[PDB]
Amino acid sequence: TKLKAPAVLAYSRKINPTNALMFAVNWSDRDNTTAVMVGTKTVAGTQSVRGNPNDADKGNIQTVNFANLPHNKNTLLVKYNVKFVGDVFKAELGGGEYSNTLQTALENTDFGTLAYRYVYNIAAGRTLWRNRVGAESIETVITVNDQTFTFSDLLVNEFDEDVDVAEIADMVAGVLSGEGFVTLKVEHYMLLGEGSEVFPSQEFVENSKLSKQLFDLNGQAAMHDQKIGNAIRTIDTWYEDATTPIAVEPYGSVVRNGVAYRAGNKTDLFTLMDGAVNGKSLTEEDQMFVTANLIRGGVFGG
Amino acid sequence: TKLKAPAVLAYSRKINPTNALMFAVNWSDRDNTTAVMVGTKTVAGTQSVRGNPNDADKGNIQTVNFANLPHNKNTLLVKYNVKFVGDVFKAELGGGEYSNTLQTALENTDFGTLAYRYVYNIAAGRTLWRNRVGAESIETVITVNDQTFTFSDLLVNEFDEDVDVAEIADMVAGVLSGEGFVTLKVEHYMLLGEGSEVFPSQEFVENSKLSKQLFDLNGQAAMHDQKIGNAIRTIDTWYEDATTPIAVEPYGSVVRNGVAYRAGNKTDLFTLMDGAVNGKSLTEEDQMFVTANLIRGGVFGG
DNA sequence: AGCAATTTAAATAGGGAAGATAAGCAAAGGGTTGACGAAAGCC
DNA sequence: GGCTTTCGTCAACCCTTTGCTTAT
Repeated sequence: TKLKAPAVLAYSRKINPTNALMFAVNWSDRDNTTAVMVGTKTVAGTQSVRGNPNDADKGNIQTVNFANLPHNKNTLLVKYNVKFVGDVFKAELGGGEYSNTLQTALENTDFGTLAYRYVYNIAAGRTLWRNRVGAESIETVITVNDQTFTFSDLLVNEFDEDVDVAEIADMVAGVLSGEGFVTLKVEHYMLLGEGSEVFPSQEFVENSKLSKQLFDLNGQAAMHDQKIGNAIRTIDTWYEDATTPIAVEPYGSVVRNGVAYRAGNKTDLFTLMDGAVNGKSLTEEDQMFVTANLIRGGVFGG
Repeated sequence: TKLKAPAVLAYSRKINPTNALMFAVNWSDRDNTTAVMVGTKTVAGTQSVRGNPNDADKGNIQTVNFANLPHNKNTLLVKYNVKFVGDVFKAELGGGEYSNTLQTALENTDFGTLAYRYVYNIAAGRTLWRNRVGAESIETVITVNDQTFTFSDLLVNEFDEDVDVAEIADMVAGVLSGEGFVTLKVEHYMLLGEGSEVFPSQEFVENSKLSKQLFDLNGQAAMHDQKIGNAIRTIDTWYEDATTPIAVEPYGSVVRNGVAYRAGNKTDLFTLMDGAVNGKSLTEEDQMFVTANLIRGGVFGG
């Protein structure tokens, strides 16, 4: 009794977004996709840090990788492909009598609600992040298996009920609960303005000669595959005292806020996984969380 | 109590101006816009260092970038779009406790007066800097949400009463004290003269083959987006011995003056924000300073 | 069908912001390489 | 009378993890 985790238990990605490519179009003609480019401005500023107050009367010179829309183009086009591969409960590391019993304990999970909020975040354009502020109207074109879907007025933090998101959901939930793959060809149009600053994912640079280093693909401004995939899995409204959706993590970690919303109150992924393999009746909002971390992937052993 | 600021606390800018362009028009016909082309002249000057009195018997040859009005056009047109986005009190980095008991510490702040001085600095033409001097009349055309506004004779230093910079500020203080965005599409007509010198923002150069590199956008003369945004925030008239408006900075620093007005005498932002969070009754003229800094953004941690 | 002039000077200064993190697993094999000396069939 | 094969005897660790100079 008391079935424990395998020492090496890990799961693969079942949501596989590509790197987003940032293009400039207009709101009328969306086919002449001018590619925005990361430029390098060197910016004079002020030294305002919380510790040093005697360094206040000095400037700081920080060269910054910047990405702006061209002044003749008023719409940012964010183009990426999201790949919803199947075989969620199968582990790429470990799994004997644990992954196979987690399969039989996560069999009756609401995958329709799980894959709905997975493609709602795609449809409502949560993957844009800072590209959403100041946008007049965000238009999202999704081209999955020669079917084009268009979304304009979707409120992001409230997962509302519309027909078209529930129609990409029933072809993704069939894969996530089954076997195969479904790829969505996402195209995000937002009317920011002429010359408005677009916001790619900044890169980690250790030493650097640049204060900002923006992600580039052949010099064109781009977003990380992990930044796009972060907002797609921002479906967790099932944590304790839930107000806003958070990204599914094994500890519900929001490191940008510095607070873990799933750790220390017996509601984290590992405790519910142990209860599921040991025989605890998982709640549906917790069963969805456990099978949503298996779609996120990660190492769940140790 | 003494709830400390988080190590990673940061707000984003809620004033997002595009990098300004520079066009050349006439005062009567304001629609035949040409592009102010940044040229490259080579001066022959004097070596006039404070030291080296043994010099200035030799020459000084430097090549600089110059942008001048065409001699058939007597009016410089400076075009940019200011984006006043909302959700000011929500921090991109950090959040919870310190940010949330500062959002509910800055809630009776006079947001009308803040947005009053914010759009009066886009109406008095303070975003033009050295393009202001020598102008006969600086006429500003601000078009927001399909109603244009014209301003021609506003005093730049005195925030005086005007009924049409207050109607714009009503659309801005309904955004800055809430959620959403608004976009002022600003045009700046100044009757400088025929063939006069316009003054774009100068780019920082490290290699420095040139001695003065003006900012260019595909050859067009241009001002930096952080330079236009620097003069929008020049609203701080509530420090010790206030004479002229400076930009709101966390220390009240003017790097071109070498002094910091708010730093040191217990009125800079960090020792005002900490007092507002901890429970000190903030004055109105310092509450607007703190939320003007939150509109400006920056790191406010550690 | 070669000829293209010389000197002279190339800017002084001020700024290059810090705060966070940098995973935990589990594996890492043995198989030959023995010389001296003493039973024990064997020329 | 050696002599040449094969079996029988006798054991027991503590390890360390790049420069040596460096061109007529």
